[PDB]
Amino acid sequence: GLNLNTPAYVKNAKLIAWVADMVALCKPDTVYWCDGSDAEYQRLCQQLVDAGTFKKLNEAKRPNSYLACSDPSDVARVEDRTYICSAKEENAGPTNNWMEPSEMRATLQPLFDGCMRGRTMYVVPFSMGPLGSPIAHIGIELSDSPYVAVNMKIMTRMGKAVFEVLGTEGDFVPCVHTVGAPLAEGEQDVTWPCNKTKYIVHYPETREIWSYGSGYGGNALLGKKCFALRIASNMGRDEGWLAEHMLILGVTNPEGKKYHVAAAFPSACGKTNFSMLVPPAGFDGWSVTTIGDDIAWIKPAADGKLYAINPEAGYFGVAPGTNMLTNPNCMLSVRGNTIFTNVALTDDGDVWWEGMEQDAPGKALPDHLIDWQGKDWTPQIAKETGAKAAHPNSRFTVAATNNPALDSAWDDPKGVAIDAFIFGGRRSTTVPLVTEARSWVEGVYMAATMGSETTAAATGQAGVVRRDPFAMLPFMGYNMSDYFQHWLDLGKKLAASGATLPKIYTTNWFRKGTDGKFVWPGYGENMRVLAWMIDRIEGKGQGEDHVTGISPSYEDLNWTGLDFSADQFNTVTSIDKAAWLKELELHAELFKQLEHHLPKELGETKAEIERRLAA
Ligand SMILES: O=C(O)C(=O)CS(=O)(=O)O
Ligand SMILES: [Mn+2]
Repeated sequence: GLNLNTPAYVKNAKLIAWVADMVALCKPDTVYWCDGSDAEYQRLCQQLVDAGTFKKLNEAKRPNSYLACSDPSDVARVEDRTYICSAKEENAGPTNNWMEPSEMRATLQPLFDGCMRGRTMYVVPFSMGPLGSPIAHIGIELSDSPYVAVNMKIMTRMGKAVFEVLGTEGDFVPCVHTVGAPLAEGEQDVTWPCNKTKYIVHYPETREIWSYGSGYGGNALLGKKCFALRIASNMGRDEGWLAEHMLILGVTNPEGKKYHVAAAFPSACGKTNFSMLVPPAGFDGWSVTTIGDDIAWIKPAADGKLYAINPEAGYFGVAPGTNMLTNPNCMLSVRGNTIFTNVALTDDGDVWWEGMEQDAPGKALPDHLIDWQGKDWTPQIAKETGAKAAHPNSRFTVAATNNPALDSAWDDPKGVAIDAFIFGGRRSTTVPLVTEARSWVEGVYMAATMGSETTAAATGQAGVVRRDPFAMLPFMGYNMSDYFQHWLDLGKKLAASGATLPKIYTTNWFRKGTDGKFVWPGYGENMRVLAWMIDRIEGKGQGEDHVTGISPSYEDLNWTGLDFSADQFNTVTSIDKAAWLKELELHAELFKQLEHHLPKELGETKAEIERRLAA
């Protein structure tokens, strides 16, 4: 077979055999094993510069940073091309796209046969979770994209140290990726190779992941969504733990007590902002620290507590909207050593995106930019056509250790105990600012039934309300109704210890007024809601019983430093009977679709809410 160039530190016979089999199938010109060093990163970045995929940014303005721009067909996740190919269709469920595995294997084999002709196969070894810790799991991604290799170096623990952990017999998650654009001898490549035809396929029984045609984000960085959510949710369902689309933060009040909170918001609905929240005026003595902004692996312990870890090593965050008001910790994080994707280029070799003008003199747009499609951009063009200099799904990739607010336990494999869960969709109407569930079952209900308006994080029409249970609609690895039962069963195990269960909240930062603008100021002001949750955790916070749960009164929040009247508070906390009667009918349609294995407790909770609305 082809010379694999297998390094001497690879002692795993089964792994080498697997690579040999994949090289026989994909037929790359050469094979390169990524060792994960900083020196290699710089070499691969310089290689990307030569290919035109990367532009190096001005070293004086943005040290050791690069900008990539993608093909306009390859800018986001493609949910319609993402499949869970379980042996039985009922174990994919109605929220997933399924195909008989042998039938998908016959569909993909011609696509991957020779997919890497004219290209290099990069072997990308990685650990999700701290290296060699009891909770970590190892993957190997074979890819023909050097863009994948360098982004994986930031987002995971990548490289030769993985093989010390694997040893001769360790198991691993097998991942194969190709941009699906094989090159003929002497053929000129493009700056962003991709294919109009795309598949992102998961075989849960074998833990296999196959990705074809996209080089972008969660389609191609296979440790992040494919492994650490879709495959990991199957593993945790069988082994007693959870893999969740949740940030994890720590918060310390002036008396020095520290709590931790996990929040599930859908894609591009404020996780990165909340996980790095800076307390505003009126909260002297409070501090917020980040454990993670996207993925949480959680399991119960004998002491009755729920322990969470962040399995990633960096941030892959939405760029537009980031500035010193909305997320200063993130602004400081991306001062250097960052990869930017699909943002705009300034005349001085820096980057720009919509929202940055809030920090500019006169809050004014730049005079001239090159947009993410390479076209000239000016404020006049933006005024007359609304052209976006940065694509709405543009991204920064940056190490977690760049974050000034990073928690000291961010990479502690013992985890942090979770004192409260938060669920929240992007809802222009109906859902109030914050509600505490009356019981664990009612909390699971609120998580199961949450809705959210679609965003640019996946292709398709943005701004449409859809059901997104637990913010896991694009990421649940098995039948969504069985997952609801898993959460119910987890609560029973915790309660049997005698412990008090974590509280569950529903939030909504995104109610709109008649002009389409947000009625709640949000961002740093979200601390005022978080501090009520802390009060409630301590047993010191008051609240009123409403239809959907317990909500604070105006006098229960701290308004020092914010001019927000009791009338504006009533607007974002009033439970509107008609809006909720309509909302509960949309829950019934969900329950009809998820009828198979749907826990009876959800129907019972719905009937109790229906009674409270008709009272
Ligand atoms: O869309 C999301 O939820 C993300 O975190 C971005 S991606 O990794 O899916 O590209
Ligand atoms: Mn995400």
